[PDB]
Amino acid sequence: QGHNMLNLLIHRKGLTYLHLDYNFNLKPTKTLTTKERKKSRLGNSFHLMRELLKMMKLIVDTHVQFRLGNVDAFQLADGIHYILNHIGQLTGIYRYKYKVMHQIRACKDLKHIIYYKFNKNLGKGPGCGFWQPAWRVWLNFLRGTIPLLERYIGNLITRQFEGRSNEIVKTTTKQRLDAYYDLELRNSVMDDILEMMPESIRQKKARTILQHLSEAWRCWKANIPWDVPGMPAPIKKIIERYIKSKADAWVSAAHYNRERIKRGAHVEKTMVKKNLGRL
Amino acid sequence: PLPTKAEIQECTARTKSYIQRLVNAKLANSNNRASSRYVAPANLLLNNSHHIEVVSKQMDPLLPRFVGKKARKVVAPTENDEVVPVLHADPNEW
Amino acid sequence: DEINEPPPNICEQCLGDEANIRMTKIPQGSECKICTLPFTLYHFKTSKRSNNIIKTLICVRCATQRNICQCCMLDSRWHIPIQLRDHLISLVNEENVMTEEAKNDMMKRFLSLKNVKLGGAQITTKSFFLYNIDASIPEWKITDTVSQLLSLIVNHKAKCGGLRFQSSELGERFVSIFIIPWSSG
Amino acid sequence: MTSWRDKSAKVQVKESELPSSIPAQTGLTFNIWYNKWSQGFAGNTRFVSPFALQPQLHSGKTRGDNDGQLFFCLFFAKGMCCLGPKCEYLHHIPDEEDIGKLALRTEVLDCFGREKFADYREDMGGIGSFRKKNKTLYVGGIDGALNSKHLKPAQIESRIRFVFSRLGDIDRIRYVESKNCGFVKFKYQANAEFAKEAMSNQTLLLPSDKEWDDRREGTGLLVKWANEDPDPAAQKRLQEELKLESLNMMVHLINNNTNSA
Amino acid sequence: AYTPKAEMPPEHLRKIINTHSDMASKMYNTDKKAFLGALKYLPHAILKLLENMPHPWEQAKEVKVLYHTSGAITFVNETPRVIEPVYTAQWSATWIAMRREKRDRTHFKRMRFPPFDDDEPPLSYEQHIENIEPLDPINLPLDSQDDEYVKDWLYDSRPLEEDSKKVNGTSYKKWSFDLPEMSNLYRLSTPLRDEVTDKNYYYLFDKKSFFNGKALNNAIPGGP
RNA sequence: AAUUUUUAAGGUAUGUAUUUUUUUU
RNA sequence: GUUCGCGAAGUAACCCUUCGUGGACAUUUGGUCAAUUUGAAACAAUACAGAGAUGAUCAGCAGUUCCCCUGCAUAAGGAUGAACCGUUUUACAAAGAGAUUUA
RNA sequence: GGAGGUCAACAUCAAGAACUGUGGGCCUUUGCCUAUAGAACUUAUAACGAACAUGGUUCUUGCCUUUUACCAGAAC
Ligand SMILES: [Mg+2]
Ligand SMILES: [Mg+2]
Ligand SMILES: [Mg+2]
Ligand SMILES: [Zn+2]
Ligand SMILES: [Zn+2]
Ligand SMILES: [Zn+2]
Repeated sequence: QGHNMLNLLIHRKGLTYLHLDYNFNLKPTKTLTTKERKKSRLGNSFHLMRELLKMMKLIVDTHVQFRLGNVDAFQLADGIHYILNHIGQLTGIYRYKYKVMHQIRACKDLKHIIYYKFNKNLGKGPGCGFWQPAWRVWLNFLRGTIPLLERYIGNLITRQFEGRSNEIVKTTTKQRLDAYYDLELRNSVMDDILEMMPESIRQKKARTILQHLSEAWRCWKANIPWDVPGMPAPIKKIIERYIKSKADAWVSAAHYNRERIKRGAHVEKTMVKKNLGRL
Repeated sequence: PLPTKAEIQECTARTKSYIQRLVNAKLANSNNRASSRYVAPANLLLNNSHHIEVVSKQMDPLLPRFVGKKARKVVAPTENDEVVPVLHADPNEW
Repeated sequence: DEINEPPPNICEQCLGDEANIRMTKIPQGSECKICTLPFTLYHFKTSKRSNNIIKTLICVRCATQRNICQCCMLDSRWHIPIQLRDHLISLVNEENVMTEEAKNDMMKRFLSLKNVKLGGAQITTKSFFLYNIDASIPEWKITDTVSQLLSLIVNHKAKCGGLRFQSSELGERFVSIFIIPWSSG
Repeated sequence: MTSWRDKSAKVQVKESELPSSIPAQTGLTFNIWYNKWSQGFAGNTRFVSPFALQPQLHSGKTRGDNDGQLFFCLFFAKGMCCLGPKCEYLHHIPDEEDIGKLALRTEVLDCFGREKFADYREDMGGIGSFRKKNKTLYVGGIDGALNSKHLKPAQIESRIRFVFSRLGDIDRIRYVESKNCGFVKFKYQANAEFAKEAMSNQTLLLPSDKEWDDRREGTGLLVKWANEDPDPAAQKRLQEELKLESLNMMVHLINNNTNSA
Repeated sequence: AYTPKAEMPPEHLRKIINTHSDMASKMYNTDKKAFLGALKYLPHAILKLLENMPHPWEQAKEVKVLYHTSGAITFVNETPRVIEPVYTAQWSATWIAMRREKRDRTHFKRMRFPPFDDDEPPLSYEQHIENIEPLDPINLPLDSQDDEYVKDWLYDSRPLEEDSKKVNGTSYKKWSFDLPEMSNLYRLSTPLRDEVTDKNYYYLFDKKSFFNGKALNNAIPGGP
């Protein structure tokens, strides 16, 4: 079932150069052009899912070889114990979610405790097969990653059939903060100045007023006074007001980032290089 | 006058009833068996001749529900109702 | 709410002779063959058996704008093709009724919403050698006529038709607008 | 009747025989989802159909008749139907008695129960439009006949007149020598569609003449819907045949009003 | 109304699933959308499958499944239940089998991982695995006499299904036992459930002392 | 008196055309 | 087919078999879907054009559009993701000057 | 009619140590006082589970080119 599901999604997306082998290793078969490369970038839903099937396939394969007669009972129990402890080393699920290192370390610890109670008085050898603790640990990890994979895979497929949303309103974050600050300032100035003037003509005039604003801000940074020849006083009042607002925000951020840098907290990189210009 | 008590108790109810219809329908639309826990013959054919009974068949839970649903853009024509009346030196200074 | 609310438009003709009918309501079925937008699909069956399921092709709006039937795409009054019912309304009066309709994609997707309406809806080896033939009549007419009275080639550029019966004896029979004559070797 | 009525159509092809899916090696790897050969360049997918029907011989009574399902088996039209007497659709060439029952719905969907699309298709492909009633068929790729060339249009015309003849009515047929395109108009809509599927990707000549044994190999012939006839000769006639039909359709429409009162 | 669900022949499922192996036909267009649509639920099917694993004293478990008629997915619909003391006895008893068999044989080989090569498609049950008789499980000798109470029903899949007195019923909840049986189970489980039995021993080790040590940022000598 | 292990992305563009059987004067 | 009852047959301490019958028990599946070329996946390869500002080489972040792609995504990437930097003549008169010009 | 069902639906399951019903009395039925009937399941080294996972937001941290994936404590 699983193998057919993942092949149909892959081939659906149009990737026939990526090959799933029957142990759920996703291998490229060929050298890829960048477009091939960008389309075959492939998310954590697919990979995490695939790794999860790989764990399953592994255990079911052990019981198969028990049933085929190739192995033994004791060797079966030791086998699945070895699987449930070494999922780190056999699978690689940790790459796609790294939080799982908690379950992996727990299985390692349960290993130690079970061995040195088990192997007391006899041997270093591989004989083992008390798999109940590790099995529980993995079952619980499963208990909580069902809603992850259902939300992820739900999104991946509902996008795959129905396409992504057109709107996509993007939040304000660290990178695109001060661009938004600009935009709100420019709008905020056009509002006032357009509400002052008598009526008839705006748009070229609208464009020109903003150039006076930015010029005036540049003058504020350089400490140059920014007088202008004949300009209506009220407009000058407006521009000075908003430039004092922007100057206050600019200075306050200059100080805040500076104490943040002093005490040692992580200020990134260009916030330092940007800061020192402000200061 | 103020709206009055008996009228405000009316529109409060009829709106509150209406909104729940939107919230319920909207929760039960999207993909969640989890979030959906918060939630008529209808036709006399034309002249009424045949009559009708309508029953909505249950879809297969694997297949995409709303098979016709796909995200697409639409440019909307302008609404029917029309014509709301608007009813409303310095050039050298400004 | 505008999506589900309008009731479906289905003819009395195709809807069958049955006294009471069950039909299937799918909130989102196929798009129109016209506007290419989703709508609510309605199956039904004329009889509790038949072999054939009936399916609403176009929208309620796209049908209403054309004053036609969803299942039939025939006029909701007279059960006429739209390619025709306009021509009847063009003959009457003088020049009208032509529907310039729905090209590109976002055109028709935009066009279906407006209530302006459209067109007509708003108002609501023996070779005989054959000559003297009107270009217009089809071969199907000729042979049918011969059959009624009692195998064939025609050339329509020529206006000449040849006829081989399965026996001159037929020749005598039929010999019991045309240029006939009987010859072959 | 003597041909169709009594018989239940013999199975055209055994289940085992029918071509397999997965057309062979157009591309480096098969795509399970879209069934195609993905990566590489196709070199004209098209081939001559290995199958064709025998209009008189294969036609017979079937289970669709007892059901009386309106729609026709298309795998019969290709002569490829493997169900035969157990098929649920009608096996035969359309007549005016069966057309009359379809005549309600033939506008929205073809004779096979395939819904028509509004705008046609670029190259005038499989099914037409439910906007226009088109009785005119276009033939192309006469290379389906293969290299063997015929002395005049007489050989062509008569052959085309012979082959399409069995598939229903014919209003007229015109081959063109300058352009290898022959326009066929059946009397009826439903017949034009039945011929399209039956005659596509096919070969020509006699059963055993010349290169017939190696006939299977070639490019195959197109059968497509046809554009309006541009010459004012038929353009008058198409419009004149239009009006005269329109006048017939006023009377019946005032008759059921004459009935209505 | 509500008639319960109809159990079926496994043959039906088998035919479904191995039919859908090869699909290139057009008839599969709506059975492929079911495969993709089913991918959302797969991590749950892995759960139910993997919590019902056999346990060593079982040679095989036969578990209910719930399958999609298009063969898109197959859920294991049981949940396991166990009598706690009976279960502890079984695991403890195998435990002793493991030590005896570890000390027993000199060379202990371990399975190669993965067991099957990448390119070999997963072998079918009905052909390969079904015909062979199963190898014996771990069990334990268990004694001729002492264990006479438990020895009959100990290693059964669900140890007591049909006993009116010993257990609720086929639904298999609410166990009830007699004294000497419990004597036998407590006797068997000594390698595992052996532990201290005074509240007094635990002393600083009980939760509340750990919650304190966390709150005060101290540590008991052996505490976390 | 005891740490802890890794995968993607920001680098090698992107765009257009290309395998087609000759729509009636 | 089961069961109840009745009516007949051969055997019959009335019962077993056999036939003909009245009634009860049980009551409308499935399809939005037909099996390759003609109702529409894409990629690669080939040829052509080449990846912002500017004197030149570079980090980027936004905005606008009936552009989207990878991604679980309201993160982040995709040449700063792409496309955009073109075209622009009338709410229009007031004063005066010259000339033609008619009751 | 009983014994059952790895059957289903519906109701309920963290609160002044904590539930309802009823009769009477004051209020004029909410509420207060008084008499009385019945309280399955879950709780005191606190709880449906002698078991134990994941996510979100906001704080304080740890790795530190940025996002994902992450370190580990808290509140909700
Ligand atoms: Mg960046
Ligand atoms: Mg950009
Ligand atoms: Mg970007
Ligand atoms: Zn529509
Ligand atoms: Zn109709
Ligand atoms: Zn057939």
